[PDB]
Amino acid sequence: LRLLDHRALVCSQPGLNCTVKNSTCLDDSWIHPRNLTPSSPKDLQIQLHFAHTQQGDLFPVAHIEWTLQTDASILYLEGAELSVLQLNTNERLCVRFEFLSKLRHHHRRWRFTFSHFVVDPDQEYEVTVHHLPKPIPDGDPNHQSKNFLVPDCEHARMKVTTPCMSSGSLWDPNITVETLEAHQLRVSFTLWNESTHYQILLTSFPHMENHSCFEHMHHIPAPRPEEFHQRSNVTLTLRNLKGCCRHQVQIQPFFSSCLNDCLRHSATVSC
Amino acid sequence: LRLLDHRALVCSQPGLNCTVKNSTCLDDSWIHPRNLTPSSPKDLQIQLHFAHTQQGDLFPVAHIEWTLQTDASILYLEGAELSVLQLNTNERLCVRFEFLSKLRHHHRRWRFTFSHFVVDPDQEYEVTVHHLPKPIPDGDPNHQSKNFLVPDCEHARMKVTTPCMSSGSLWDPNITVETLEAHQLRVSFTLWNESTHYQILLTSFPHMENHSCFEHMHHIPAPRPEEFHQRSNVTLTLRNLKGCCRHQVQIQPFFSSCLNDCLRHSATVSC
Amino acid sequence: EPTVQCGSETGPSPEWMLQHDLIPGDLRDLRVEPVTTSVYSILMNVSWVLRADASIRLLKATKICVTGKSNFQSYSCVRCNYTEAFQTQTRPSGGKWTFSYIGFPVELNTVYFIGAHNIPNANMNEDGPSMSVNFTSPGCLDHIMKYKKKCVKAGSLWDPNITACKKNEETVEVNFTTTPLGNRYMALIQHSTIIGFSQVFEPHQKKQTRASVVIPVTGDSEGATVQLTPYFPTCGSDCIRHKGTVVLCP
Amino acid sequence: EPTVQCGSETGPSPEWMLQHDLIPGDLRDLRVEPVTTSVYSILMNVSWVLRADASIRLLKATKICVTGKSNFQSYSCVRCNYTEAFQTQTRPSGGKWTFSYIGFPVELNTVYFIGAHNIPNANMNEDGPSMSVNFTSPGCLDHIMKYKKKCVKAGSLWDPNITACKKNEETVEVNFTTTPLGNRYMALIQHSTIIGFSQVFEPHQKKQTRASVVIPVTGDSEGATVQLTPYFPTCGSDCIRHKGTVVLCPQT
Amino acid sequence: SCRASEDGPLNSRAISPWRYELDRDLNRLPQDLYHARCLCPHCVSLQTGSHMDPRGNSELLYHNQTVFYRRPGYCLERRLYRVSLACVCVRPRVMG
Amino acid sequence: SCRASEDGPLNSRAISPWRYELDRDLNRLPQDLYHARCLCPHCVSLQTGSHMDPRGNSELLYHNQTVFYRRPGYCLERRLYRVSLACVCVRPRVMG
Ligand SMILES: *[C@@H]1O[C@H](CO)[C@@H](O[C@@H]2O[C@H](CO)[C@@H](O)[C@H](O)[C@H]2NC(C)=O)[C@H](O)[C@H]1NC(C)=O
Ligand SMILES: *[C@@H]1O[C@H](CO)[C@@H](O[C@@H]2O[C@H](CO)[C@@H](O)[C@H](O)[C@H]2NC(C)=O)[C@H](O)[C@H]1NC(C)=O
Ligand SMILES: *[C@@H]1O[C@H](CO)[C@@H](O[C@@H]2O[C@H](CO)[C@@H](O)[C@H](O)[C@H]2NC(C)=O)[C@H](O)[C@H]1NC(C)=O
Ligand SMILES: *[C@@H]1O[C@H](CO)[C@@H](O[C@@H]2O[C@H](CO)[C@@H](O)[C@H](O)[C@H]2NC(C)=O)[C@H](O)[C@H]1NC(C)=O
Ligand SMILES: *[C@@H]1O[C@H](CO)[C@@H](O)[C@H](O)[C@H]1NC(C)=O
Ligand SMILES: *[C@@H]1O[C@H](CO)[C@@H](O)[C@H](O)[C@H]1NC(C)=O
Ligand SMILES: *[C@@H]1O[C@H](CO)[C@@H](O)[C@H](O)[C@H]1NC(C)=O
Ligand SMILES: *[C@@H]1O[C@H](CO)[C@@H](O)[C@H](O)[C@H]1NC(C)=O
Ligand SMILES: *[C@@H]1O[C@H](CO)[C@@H](O)[C@H](O)[C@H]1NC(C)=O
Ligand SMILES: *[C@@H]1O[C@H](CO)[C@@H](O)[C@H](O)[C@H]1NC(C)=O
Ligand SMILES: *[C@@H]1O[C@H](CO)[C@@H](O)[C@H](O)[C@H]1NC(C)=O
Ligand SMILES: *[C@@H]1O[C@H](CO)[C@@H](O)[C@H](O)[C@H]1NC(C)=O
Ligand SMILES: *[C@@H]1O[C@H](CO)[C@@H](O)[C@H](O)[C@H]1NC(C)=O
Ligand SMILES: *[C@@H]1O[C@H](CO)[C@@H](O)[C@H](O)[C@H]1NC(C)=O
Ligand SMILES: *[C@@H]1O[C@H](CO)[C@@H](O)[C@H](O)[C@H]1NC(C)=O
Ligand SMILES: *[C@@H]1O[C@H](CO)[C@@H](O)[C@H](O)[C@H]1NC(C)=O
Ligand SMILES: *[C@@H]1O[C@H](CO)[C@@H](O)[C@H](O)[C@H]1NC(C)=O
Ligand SMILES: *[C@@H]1O[C@H](CO)[C@@H](O)[C@H](O)[C@H]1NC(C)=O
Repeated sequence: LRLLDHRALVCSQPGLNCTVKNSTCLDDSWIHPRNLTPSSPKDLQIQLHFAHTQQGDLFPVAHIEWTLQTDASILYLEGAELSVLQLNTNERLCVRFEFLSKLRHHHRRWRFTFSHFVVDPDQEYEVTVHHLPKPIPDGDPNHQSKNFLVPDCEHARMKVTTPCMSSGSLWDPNITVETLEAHQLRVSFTLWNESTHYQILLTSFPHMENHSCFEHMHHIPAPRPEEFHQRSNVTLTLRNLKGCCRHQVQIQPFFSSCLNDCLRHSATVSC
Repeated sequence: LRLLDHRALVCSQPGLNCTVKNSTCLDDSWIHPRNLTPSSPKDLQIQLHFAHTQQGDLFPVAHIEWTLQTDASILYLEGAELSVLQLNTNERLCVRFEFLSKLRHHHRRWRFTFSHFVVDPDQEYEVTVHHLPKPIPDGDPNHQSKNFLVPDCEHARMKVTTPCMSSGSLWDPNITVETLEAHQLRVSFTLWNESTHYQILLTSFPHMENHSCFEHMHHIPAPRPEEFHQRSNVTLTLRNLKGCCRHQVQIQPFFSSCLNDCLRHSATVSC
Repeated sequence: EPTVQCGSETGPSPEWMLQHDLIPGDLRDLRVEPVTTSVYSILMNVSWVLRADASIRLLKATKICVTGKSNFQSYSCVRCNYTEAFQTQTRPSGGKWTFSYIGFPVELNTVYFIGAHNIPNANMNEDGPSMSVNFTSPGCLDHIMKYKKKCVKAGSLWDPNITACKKNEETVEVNFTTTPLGNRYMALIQHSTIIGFSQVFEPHQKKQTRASVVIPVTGDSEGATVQLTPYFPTCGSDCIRHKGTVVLCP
Repeated sequence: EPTVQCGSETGPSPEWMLQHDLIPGDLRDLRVEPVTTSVYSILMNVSWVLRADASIRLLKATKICVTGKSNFQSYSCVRCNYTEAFQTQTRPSGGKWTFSYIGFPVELNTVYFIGAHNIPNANMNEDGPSMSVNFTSPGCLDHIMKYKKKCVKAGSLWDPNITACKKNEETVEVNFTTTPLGNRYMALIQHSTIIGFSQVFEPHQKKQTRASVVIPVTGDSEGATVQLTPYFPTCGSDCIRHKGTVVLCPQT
Repeated sequence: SCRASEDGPLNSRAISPWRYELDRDLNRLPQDLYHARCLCPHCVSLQTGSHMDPRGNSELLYHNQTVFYRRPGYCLERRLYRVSLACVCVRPRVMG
Repeated sequence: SCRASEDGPLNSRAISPWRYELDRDLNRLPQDLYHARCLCPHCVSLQTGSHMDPRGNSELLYHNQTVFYRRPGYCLERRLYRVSLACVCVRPRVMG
């Protein structure tokens, strides 16, 4: 969402003096008509891209790119504007463009692209491209837009992203569930680099049934920095019942990100 | 069968000197082969014509015409020959031709025509056209022929012909068969301009039958010149029988031509 | 203020071979429909909506060619010009641009394919600048189109009235009124397969026209279908047919 | 001893435009026959007899052209020359003139029309000189012609062995051997009209290749005829069919 | 005259079979053009191929071909000709 | 999909009906050509017109048509094209 680098942006393409600016958004609706409204763009697409930072923090970014249309309307082109809209958080940013010099159709190709925006995983992204001047009232549209599906960090490529590890999926807790003594189970697993509490939900179900005979919760206090990357051991006494042999145990972190909403790892023991 | 008369015969066509001649024919040992003998004629046809005579002997004649092909063989043409052959009497005559100078194909049409021969009525005539040189042994033939049919005397135009006037079909006898008394028949008719006897053949048949009850022949003597074109009257006594009412009477001459073979006029009287 | 000025031309357009650096847009919309003028002939009405907001600052004309394909091949078209250039992108009075032209005579039972493009045309290695629509003409069986000379000569107007009744078990009697147009007719009788067949030849009846044709039939002919085919010369072997029914004769 | 040298040319003959004062005769006789070259191609052997006794004192060559028409159109031809000048009418050695030329490739199931005329040609407003003959080629159902690479793919050399017997009153079973070339087949049964029908799909069987196809039939199916039609891709919809017969399978 | 064979080309095997007639000329490319005159007034039966079935109708198809002509030396003239390719089996039109 | 109509042109009334596809090009005379594709693998029945009859086979017909192309202003060249015209009903070929 937030812009990545404050270095002078480069949009230079052969024979042009282009500038990029984050001006006022005003969503996608504004009134400023004029005599001639140029034509619509063509073949706009967005691609997935991966890049690190100066510190090396690999962030996911999008490769937005689009083509032109061939007609005399290229003579009267003046500007363009890029917008990004969020369906879930309703927060929308905007990008401003221009063309300091007039363009002639000289070589039969013209390309535009940009990849300077970080996207959030598992979020739909809306990108729209507009051309200036804006349409005169009661005129043909000059803007097109499409969707963008972003997977979750559990995917291999999405895994190695730096923003993931803050409540991420690369942290695989080695789950060791031992039968141990009768009516007693011992669970051991490794935890991550965050000083936030965990929780264990031990639920026992009868075989071939989803109902629960006995459900127990265990609270794991806030870890100390010295205890990072060390297996934590919890032993729990099970219900003394026959037929409720199926036990479901799950771990839920409470990291700074996705707090109360991060993924849970459930292990099933059946007899 | 005989040439009409002896006068310098005309065969001339533009740019050509031609001669006509009657001489020996029948191709008896006609093996006269030379090196390169021209092609065959084309589109030979014979037409019918009637020619008058100074004294009035109108004659029917056959109009023979034929055309030529358009190959290079026209350079080596030298001669031609015409033949007329009879079937029943086998009497046959020929007439020869010649082209004095070499003919060069300048324009595309050439025709040869001739009708100075009298044909006999109701006879079959064969006309053959040959080109000189004669073919080499085992060579492509260069002669074509056709059959020609002559109508008999009773034809409208063949009626007025003078060879038919001899033993004339134009001699039409007004036949007057009067019943008169019972068992007697009187017949009167006109005769022609020759002192030739006539025989009356009176035959009586029963009705619906071809057998003859009574057949009689009457001799009419040779007419005198003063009696020419005057009705001759002959009365005959019929058979005294019942049912033999159908009587056939026929008259035939013994003219100088078609003697014993001239046609008969038969009149039928039925009761 | 521009208008339309239509003529005619089939073949190579002089501006196709020459290259152009700037090209116009396309035909935004295009519709065609048939309109009939009478006191027979039917003509084509084609209307198109021009490009909007741009791509029109330069434009010369438009071409419309149409191909018909039924028992033949046909191809001819007319190119029209625009008298004056365009200053605006929509009519100052109001509404989108709309022109039309009347012509291109129509035959019977022929499918037409109509296409158009703007002038000058697109250079090589560019997008397909065309749009096309299709339309099918009515036939001769319709009520409106029974009075054309060709159809009546083929017998659209004719009223061959048929009364065919089962004469006996094995033969059937057919009555039908003749015409001076034709002299020979066929006969077909269909229930499940051919049950009878014949071929007849009768001259014109200035006399009373009730027919007396007898046709042998195999099996029970009750409830069959009587089909009559006329050998009218002008339609060749493809002459229109008329129905008939089997009735019972006491 | 004249000989004939032949080459290929299609289009307008240069003598047609010009005017010729004298013209030759025509071809007296013409025959066309096919020949087969030892291995695989088919070529047509033509022969003509030149005119006799005249009209050969001046002549140049003899053109032949051939038109074939089946599911396609075809037209291509060669004008072939003569080398020596002609001084006589028949052979000095004896007999008539017999020439020939081998070529003009032959396709399958195409009717051929052969025409020719002498050179130079007849001017405007003259008689029609030419003569023509017709000829037809065999198909792919004859023993001597089962082995083109073209028709093998259609299954000319295939040995589809079939066995169809009446399972019961309403069912008849068909046994047949599959091929790596085909994957899908029809099944037609004809006695008076359609009594049964089906459509099957089975791949190649490197295992035992005895088939098992069940087809429903209407009425008594005894004595009918069984036709099979394979969807070999090369032949499209014109793939050759192989006949069959229905027998009785006894329960015993 | 209404028969269907088993082998050979289409014209001897099509349901609406056509034969080839001869057109002769002295100033045409080609000299000989072979039109189509399909025989039977109606399409043939599929079950036998030797009899006639009257439920169908026969109709020629036409197409325009490129031929050259002579005209007065000579002159080069290019115009089309009307020839017939093949007949097809079409269904009837019935009124009432 | 195999059906026969009662009126209209031959393509909707023939035993072997054919539709028209689109061959679009930028440098061809005409711009659009319309080939024929046989919708039914077999010939339809005469009695009804809405069902199929397997005793037949469907085949196309082709002919050469004069078209023009451009190639580098520009240059004009002539070349023929192969375009399908109509499907016809043909009889099967059997072996045995
Ligand atoms: C078809 O023709 C028949 C015979 O001409 C017509 O039958 C006539 O019917 C009327 C009753 O409306 C009777 O009065 C006549 O006597 C009938 N004709 C004869 C010859 O007896 C029938 O009406 C005709 N139908 C049409 C539609 O033309
Ligand atoms: C069909 O036409 C025939 C004659 O062409 C009709 O037959 C006559 O019908 C009348 C009616 O009473 C009789 O008086 C005649 O004796 C019949 N025969 C003739 C030769 O005239 C017949 O009625 C007509 N209609 C039908 C249904 O057959
Ligand atoms: C077709 O295939 C069948 C079976 O595949 C062949 O039948 C074989 O016949 C021989 C003697 O004729 C037996 O000894 C075999 O046991 C049979 N095979 C079986 C029963 O699987 C048949 O020969 C093949 N050829 C023909 C022409 O029918
Ligand atoms: C047709 O094929 C089937 C199987 O494809 C044959 O049925 C087999 O018959 C043998 C005995 O003859 C059994 O041992 C097999 O078990 C059968 N096959 C199956 C799958 O059960 C059949 O014999 C073949 N011939 C016919 C039907 O005539
Ligand atoms: C175009 O500009 C002129 C200024 O000369 C103005 O009068 C006119 O209203 C404008 N038209 C449109 C459609 O903007
Ligand atoms: C956990 O610890 C560091 C420091 O907080 C964190 O930046 C990193 O993502 C984790 N370490 C590793 C090795 O992944
Ligand atoms: C958990 O148990 C394992 C094995 O018994 C041991 O290696 C590990 O040190 C234990 N962890 C703690 C925090 O006691
Ligand atoms: C043709 O003429 C030549 C001239 O010498 C001669 O030798 C030859 O025998 C002739 N041909 C014949 C007589 O058949
Ligand atoms: C009969 O008399 C003369 C002499 O025989 C003959 O020439 C003439 O033709 C005949 N008379 C008539 C009137 O014909
Ligand atoms: C024959 O009889 C008729 C009438 O009786 C008469 O005019 C004619 O003179 C008679 N003929 C002769 C030769 O007496
Ligand atoms: C358009 O203008 C050209 C140039 O004069 C002319 O040849 C053409 O016929 C015009 N189109 C019409 C009149 O439809
Ligand atoms: C094709 O032939 C028909 C025959 O009448 C003719 O009308 C037409 O102009 C020709 N050309 C085209 C392109 O249809
Ligand atoms: C053509 O159709 C349009 C709309 O259907 C109509 O307004 C117009 O009058 C018709 N005729 C002409 C000549 O445009
Ligand atoms: C013909 O018109 C129909 C009408 O819906 C359309 O669907 C079809 O695409 C058109 N065919 C072509 C080749 O454009
Ligand atoms: C036939 O003669 C012509 C005229 O010179 C020549 O161009 C052509 O090549 C000859 N044909 C051959 C040599 O096959
Ligand atoms: C027609 O087109 C075919 C394409 O297969 C080509 O082989 C043939 O030479 C062309 N011309 C004729 C006359 O067949
Ligand atoms: C062509 O056929 C003739 C006729 O039998 C034969 O003599 C000749 O050898 C064959 N082959 C050639 C190349 O002429
Ligand atoms: C084809 O050849 C046969 C040979 O008997 C001949 O009768 C027929 O006329 C020929 N066909 C044509 C169109 O010349």
